[PDB]
Amino acid sequence: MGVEDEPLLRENPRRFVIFPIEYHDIWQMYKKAEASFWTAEDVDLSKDIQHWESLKPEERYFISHVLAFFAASDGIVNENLVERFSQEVQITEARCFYGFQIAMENIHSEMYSLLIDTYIKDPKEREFLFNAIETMPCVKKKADWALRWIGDKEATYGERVVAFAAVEGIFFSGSFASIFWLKKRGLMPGLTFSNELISRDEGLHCDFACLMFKHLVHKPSEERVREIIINAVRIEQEFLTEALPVKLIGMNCTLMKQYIEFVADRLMLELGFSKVFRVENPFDFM
Amino acid sequence: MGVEDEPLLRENPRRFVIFPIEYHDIWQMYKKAEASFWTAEDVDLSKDIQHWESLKPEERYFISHVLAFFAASDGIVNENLVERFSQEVQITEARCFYGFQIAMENIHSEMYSLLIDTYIKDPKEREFLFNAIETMPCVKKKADWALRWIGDKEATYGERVVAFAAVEGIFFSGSFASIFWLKKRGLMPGLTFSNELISRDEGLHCDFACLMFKHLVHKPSEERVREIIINAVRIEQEFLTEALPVKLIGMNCTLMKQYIEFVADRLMLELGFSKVFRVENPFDFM
Ligand SMILES: [Fe+3]
Ligand SMILES: [Mg+2]
Ligand SMILES: [Mg+2]
Repeated sequence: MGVEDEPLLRENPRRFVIFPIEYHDIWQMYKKAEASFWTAEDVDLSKDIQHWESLKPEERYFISHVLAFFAASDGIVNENLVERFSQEVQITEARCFYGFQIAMENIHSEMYSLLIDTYIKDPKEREFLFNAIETMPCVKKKADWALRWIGDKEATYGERVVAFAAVEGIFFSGSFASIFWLKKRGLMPGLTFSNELISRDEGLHCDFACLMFKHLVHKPSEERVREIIINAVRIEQEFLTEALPVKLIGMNCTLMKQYIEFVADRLMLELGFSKVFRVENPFDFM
Repeated sequence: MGVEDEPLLRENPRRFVIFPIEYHDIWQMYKKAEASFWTAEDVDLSKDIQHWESLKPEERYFISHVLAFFAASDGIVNENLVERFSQEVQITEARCFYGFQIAMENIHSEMYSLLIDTYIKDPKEREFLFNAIETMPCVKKKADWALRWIGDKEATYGERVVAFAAVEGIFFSGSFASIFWLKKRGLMPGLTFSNELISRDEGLHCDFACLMFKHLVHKPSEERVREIIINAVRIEQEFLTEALPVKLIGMNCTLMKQYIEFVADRLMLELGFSKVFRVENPFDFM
C-alpha cells in the first residue's frame, strides 16, 4: 500500500527469472502473441499500386490519412509500453507479453510506413504524412489524449491500462472498420491483409489489458472507467464524422458512430462492468 | 556537453516515428535480427534424453550448471536493456534493435528453462538451478559483475555498452564452446541446435554493441576498455577452470583459457582497438 498490496506491481525478486510459470492465464496470452509473429516482409504489396491508382482522389486522401494516423499512434502506444507499463509491472509473465508487444508495435509502424511509401512517391507528401502528430489537426486530439496518460504522474495503473485499451480498442476501431469496408469492396489486397493481422494483434493487446485489469486488487470505479471510455468514444466519433469523415469512402457516418459505441460496450463488458450505450453492431463485416 | 553532443543519446523529437530511416547500418542489424526470429517450439528435444542418460554424473552436473548460468545471465542482460539501454538511446533504429533483443532474450531464457525442465524432473533440483544467482557461487561472480554495471550511476553509455558486450561475448564464450564440444561428440542434437541459434543471436548482440560504440563521439580510452575486457576474461577463465571446470566434460582447461583470450582480442579489434593477448584460436570447431 499503495503498491505493495498489488501482486502485479509489488516487488518480485524473481522478475527476471522466467520459470516456473505461476500466472498461466497471462503466460498463455504471451504464448499466443509469440505464435502469431509476423513481419512486414510477409505482406505482398506487389499488386496494390494498380488498385490504388484506380481509386477516387478522396479515397486516396482518406486512406493515406488513416495510415498516417496509425503509424503515429503506434509510436505513442510504444512509448507508453517502453517508459511505463513494461517498467512498473513486476510479474515475469506480463513483462514477456509487453516486451513482445513493443516488438510488434515496431512491426506495425514499419508496415504502415511501407504502405505509405509504396502508395505515395512524392517525398513532400511522405514527410507530411510521417509527421501527422504535428501536421494533421485531426490526429492531434487523439495523440495528445494518449500522451497525457503517459505524463500523468497521479493516475493509477488501473486507470492508465484502461486508457490504453481505449487507445488500442476505441481510437483504432473506426479506422479498422474503414479498411474492412474497403475489403468488402475488393480493393488493395496488401492493405486489407495487413489490416487483418494488425487488428487481430490490437484485439489481443486490448484483451491483455482487460486481463491485467482483472488481476488488480484496487480497481478504479465503474464511474471513473465510464468517463474515460465515454470520453474516448466522443473523440473517436468526432475524428470519423468531422476531422476525417468516413463519407469519403462511401460509409454511413451515423452507423459508424453506432459501431464505435458497440465497441466501447464490448470493452466495458470485458472490463467487468455494464454496457454504457446498449446499441447493436451495425456492421455485419465486423 | 554532456550528452547533447551525442547523436545516439541527444533529444530526438522523432524517436517514436519510424520512417524515414537515417541510420542504415543500425537499421540493417535490426532487420537481420528480425529475419532470424525463432522460438523454443522450433527446437526438438526428443532425441536428447537417451544421450543425457548415457553421460557420466559429472557431465550432467556440468551441463545443468551451464544451463542454469545462462538462464540467470539472460535475465540480467534483459534487465539492463529494459531499464537502461532501451531508455537512454534516442535513435529509432537502435530502439527497434534493443526492443527486438529484449524479446529474443525472453525466448533465450525460455529455451534454457525448457532444457532444464526436459532433462531434470526432480522439482528440488529444478528450483536449485533456477535460483542459480542465489544458489551457485560460480555464477555470483559473473552476475554481480554485470549487475554492478546496471547500478553504476556514473559510468558512461560508452563504458556500459562495452561491459555488456563483454557479458554477451566473454561471459558466454566458454559455455558456448562447451556445448559445441558436445556437438563434436555427437551428443544431444536438441541442446546443440538451440546453442547454434542462441550463440548466433548473442554474436549479433555483440556486433550491435560495437556498432553503437563506433557511433559514439566521446568513447572511453583504449586503456579503460582494456581494463574492462581483461577483467571479464579473468572472471570467465576462473569460471571455466576453477568454479565449473571444463575438464568435467573432457575439455582441456589451458586451451579453454586461450580461447577466452582469443574471443577478447576479436572483441577489442571489433571495437576499434588493438589485440591484448595475441593468441590464436585453439578450437577448430569455433
Ligand atoms: Fe544477447
Ligand atoms: Mg519469475
Ligand atoms: Mg525516428
